[PDB]
Amino acid sequence: QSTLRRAITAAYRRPETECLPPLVEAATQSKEIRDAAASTARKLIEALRGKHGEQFVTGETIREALKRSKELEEKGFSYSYDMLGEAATTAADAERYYRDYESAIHAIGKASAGRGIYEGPGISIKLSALHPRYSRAQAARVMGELLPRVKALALLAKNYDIGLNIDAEEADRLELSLDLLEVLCLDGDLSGWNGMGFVVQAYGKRCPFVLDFIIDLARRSGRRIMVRLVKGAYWDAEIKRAQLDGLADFPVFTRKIHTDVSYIACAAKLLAATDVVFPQFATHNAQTLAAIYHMAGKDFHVGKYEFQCLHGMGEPLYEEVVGRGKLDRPCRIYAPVGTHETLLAYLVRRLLENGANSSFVHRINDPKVSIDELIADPVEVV
Amino acid sequence: SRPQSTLRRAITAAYRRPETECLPPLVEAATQSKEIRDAAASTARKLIEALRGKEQFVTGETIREALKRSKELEEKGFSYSYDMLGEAATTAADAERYYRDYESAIHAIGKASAGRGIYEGPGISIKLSALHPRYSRAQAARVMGELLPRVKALALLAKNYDIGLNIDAEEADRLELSLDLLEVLCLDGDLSGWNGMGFVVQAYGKRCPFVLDFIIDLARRSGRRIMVRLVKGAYWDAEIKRAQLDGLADFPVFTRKIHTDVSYIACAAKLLAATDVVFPQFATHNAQTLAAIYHMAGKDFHVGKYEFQCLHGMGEPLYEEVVGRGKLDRPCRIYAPVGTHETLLAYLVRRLLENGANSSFVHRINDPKVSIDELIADPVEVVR
Ligand SMILES: Cc1cc2c(cc1C)N(CCC=O)c1c([nH]c(=O)[nH]c1=O)N2C[C@H](O)[C@H](O)[C@H](O)COP(=O)(O)OP(=O)(O)OC[C@H]1O[C@@H](n2cnc3c(N)ncnc32)[C@H](O)[C@@H]1O
Ligand SMILES: Cc1cc2c(cc1C)N(CCC=O)c1c([nH]c(=O)[nH]c1=O)N2C[C@H](O)[C@H](O)[C@H](O)COP(=O)(O)OP(=O)(O)OC[C@H]1O[C@@H](n2cnc3c(N)ncnc32)[C@H](O)[C@@H]1O
Repeated sequence: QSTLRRAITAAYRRPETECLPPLVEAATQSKEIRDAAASTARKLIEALRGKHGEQFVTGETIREALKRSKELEEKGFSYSYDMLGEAATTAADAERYYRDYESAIHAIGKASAGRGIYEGPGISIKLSALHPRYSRAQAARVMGELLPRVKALALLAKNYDIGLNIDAEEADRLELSLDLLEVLCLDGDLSGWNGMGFVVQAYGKRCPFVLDFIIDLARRSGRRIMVRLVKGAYWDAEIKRAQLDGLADFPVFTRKIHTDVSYIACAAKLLAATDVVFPQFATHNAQTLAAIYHMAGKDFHVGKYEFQCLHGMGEPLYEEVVGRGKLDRPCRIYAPVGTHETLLAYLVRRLLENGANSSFVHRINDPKVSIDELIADPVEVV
Repeated sequence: SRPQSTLRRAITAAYRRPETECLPPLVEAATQSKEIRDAAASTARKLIEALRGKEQFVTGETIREALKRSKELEEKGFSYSYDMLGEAATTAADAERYYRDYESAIHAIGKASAGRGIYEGPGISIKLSALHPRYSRAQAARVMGELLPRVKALALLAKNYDIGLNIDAEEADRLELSLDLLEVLCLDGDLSGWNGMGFVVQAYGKRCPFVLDFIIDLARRSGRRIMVRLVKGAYWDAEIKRAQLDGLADFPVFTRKIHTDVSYIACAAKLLAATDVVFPQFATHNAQTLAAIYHMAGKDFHVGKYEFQCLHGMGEPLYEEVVGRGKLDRPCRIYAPVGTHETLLAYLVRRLLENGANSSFVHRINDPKVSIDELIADPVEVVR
């Protein structure tokens, strides 16, 4: 319990109208940056509009996925591999997912061949795959059996010097996963390894306060935490859970423009802290990308920050970003690995993403949507 | 005793009966002779070899557009049931809006029907969750008393045009209320002389055969020939998750996919023996299921005896090998969603969970590791 942790708990269901003023202020950029980002975003979108579930899986096995990664790695992309599987319901399921993560780390770490955590591939895990009652069991007990398993995987990732990222899932599990992150970052057995990563979801009202906590945790622990900033994949489920809960105040925003403002405000916070964290800006939205690209300034080196995208979704955009003929910024591809069976839940989230009229990836193909609208700055519209 | 005490008690008794206890009667009723099994395998092989030979889910943004796009397949012998996309109304104004959409749709469908009747002409499908703002949460007394006048009014309009009006099936915990509503409507004298009322029953539910017993007996005492759409069920993943959260030791649906297949065939046998008082509507995209029912029904057929059904954008390739004199000479009604993205997502997700699952026929037909031998195998032989 600390002041920084208390700010997280207090924001859980803070009224949406009270959350926004600090985010609007933090997301307000200078005119020069807004004009430059509008220019870059227009160029990216004009390139995109000149362009156009097997498409979402990189390979059935990690051996297959590693082989298919060589082409894009020489173009300037990196990878984070996702062994598909989540929401384990039995001990045997959780055990199989653990062994899949373990064998993937060995294969990825050997494939990395000393490239390190920024140039080389990493892995992403879901805590719900590793505990059989993750969402339906008491938080303290879950962390007690979960911690040995995650620490063991982190130690393997440290052995090979690869990244290991904890994906973010439902809002009611943020606190648990955050407690696990702190324990690992203070664990002396993992010293000297900067590969521990953590996702934060900008559609959550707690997002800026989680980031404050993580930035301070990195500074005091000496671990350069990899922080993947996403908007959030579970919006429809969080709304439906909240409506059943009968609460007037949800843990997430209810207007897409509020999430957009929150993302930019949180990106500003992360870019001001690149000494102690490694920001990873996961988005397919060209306006969001352009804003962050200019927010970050003229100084860049590999390891300062990176972009990220999903396999099968982000390559048309990020082919206009990676490489010396483009923006010369790196992008890490999130790469699902597994069978069609384990793919289903991920596919459903991709459908809610790709099929929503509010999504950038749908609007880019919508004849009713002008380029002028696609490059609108969310602060100026909110 | 209470009215229909025995039949109603049998439904309640099955609600969460152990799965192993549910299956033996279903396996017996779903067992067919070797000769019929041989003929059905031949038909299913033909259908699949035809199939493996050769936005997509919405028929139009408005009912007028959807009706225009229906002419081509109706000329071939298909019929339609239109689904104005919308469900799980959260406000009272949302429910009134959905009501007015159904009302306007019935007028348009009824005009387009132009007197073709409930079997050859188009009909409509409704969801009760669209018509009450707290359908899943509110007490049954309140839900019934506000929903019943709305559904009666829509049924009266359907009667006035002589079109079908089907109540779709949703979550398992809504079955009891929807069935009580069906009974009150079938006994309502204001709807007399119209056989267009329809009702969906989900064969992945343990209650399915006992619900069918109740519906067949209701048809006998009401004088209505009830249209019964037999489906396997669209909410399987959600029911499993809900039952786990609810702390249940036994679920209201089957957990082995072939058990649902056996349940479906057993319930088709029950419906096919009652075509005097119900109109069976066999909704499936599975060519093995279709072939089994086609042969179970025997050689005598006329339009109005029974029909098949399929979803727009999923079933037309299969049923183009079924409709028509040169094929199987059996009709098929296409379920036709009408709307925009503001109501499409929830349908898409149920469709993706259907199309994306390793166990689904529509996925297995495209799976190189699944032989035609396995696709035509009778599931009843696997469990017998
Ligand atoms: C690119 C990426 C995304 C995600 C993950 C990694 C990478 C590299 N990651 C792992 C995969 C898990 O699904 C991850 C994600 N989400 C999450 O909660 N935890 C994780 O660990 N990833 C998905 C990500 O959150 C996001 O959904 C997508 O990238 C799309 O967002 P993007 O910035 O590309 O696109 P926009 O279209 O500008 O935004 C879409 C998002 O907007 C939000 N939304 C939509 N309607 C809203 C309303 N009415 N109110 C509030 N917010 C709304 C949603 O978040 C929507 O996704
Ligand atoms: C064709 C059709 C389908 C449905 C409806 C109308 C028509 C014309 N109808 C309205 C649309 C609603 O979404 C309807 C449906 N479902 C429902 O519960 N209520 C309704 O009012 N419709 C969908 C239908 O139930 C079904 O999902 C599909 O047609 C697919 O079934 P089909 O016979 O095509 O395919 P099969 O692949 O042989 O079987 C798939 C089904 O098997 C069940 N399943 C999946 N996993 C299972 C496990 N582990 N145990 C037990 N059962 C399992 C599911 O029912 C799955 O759909």
